[PDB]
Amino acid sequence: EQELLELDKWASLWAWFAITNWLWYIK
Repeated sequence: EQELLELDKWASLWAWFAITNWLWYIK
């Protein structure tokens, strides 16, 4: 099994910060 201690579960978080796809809503 794999909980949130594996780098994979934490890897999606590093990608989260760069979620700058909501900035386009503000033209």
